[PDB]
Amino acid sequence: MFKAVLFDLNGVITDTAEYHFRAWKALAEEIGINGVDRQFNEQLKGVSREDSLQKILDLADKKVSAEEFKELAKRKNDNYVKMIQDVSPADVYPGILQLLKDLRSNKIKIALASASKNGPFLLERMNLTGYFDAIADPAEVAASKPAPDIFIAAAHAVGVAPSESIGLEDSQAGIQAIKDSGALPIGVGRPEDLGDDIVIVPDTSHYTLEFLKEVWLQKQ
Ligand code: BEF
Ligand SMILES: [Mg+2]
Ligand SMILES: [Mg+2]
Repeated sequence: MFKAVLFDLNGVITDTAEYHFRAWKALAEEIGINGVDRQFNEQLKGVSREDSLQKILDLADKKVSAEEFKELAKRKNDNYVKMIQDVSPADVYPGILQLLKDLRSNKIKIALASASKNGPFLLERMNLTGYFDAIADPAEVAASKPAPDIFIAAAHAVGVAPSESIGLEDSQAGIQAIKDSGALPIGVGRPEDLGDDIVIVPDTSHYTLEFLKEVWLQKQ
């Protein structure tokens, strides 16, 4: 049986997307750029901070220096960090706490494999830290998703090979990173985004220990 589960954070454990959206919208309002609404924000999901800022500048054909660019990106981040201060246990997605409890009770390792530089903070705010055996630090990997680095790191940190692990992800790049690590992906979302060659569940309430076991046994 699998020995570890490698969890992404955003779209698996909780949603930070609302806060990202609000942070960008506030920045755009401050600098006078129209058009940063919820529909536009879909173009920012899974996009780097710098590429997201550039998309917003492009709305106004706005040109800035490297130092101005850096400062704007910083201000967005400051907005975001302020906005996540009220994250709480109520923000944990359905099924996730029970899964964490059941993994722990069965001595299956639990690791975070998130791109978030606020991962430890967010897990503390949600009261989840006690379930995690390790958090892979995204600042210490050489390459971001879809590179496998973060999943390799997460598995190794809990003393397992990726081949002994399941990865849980909501993004295409995440799924590719799990695949390339050697771990078994189980997506949450739709195959249009994630691919049709992996198991996908419609929402996190389907991530149960019994389901993970079923998936692992079918893989063999
Ligand atoms: F937290 Be993951 F990188 F969406
Ligand atoms: Mg995610
Ligand atoms: Mg690039």
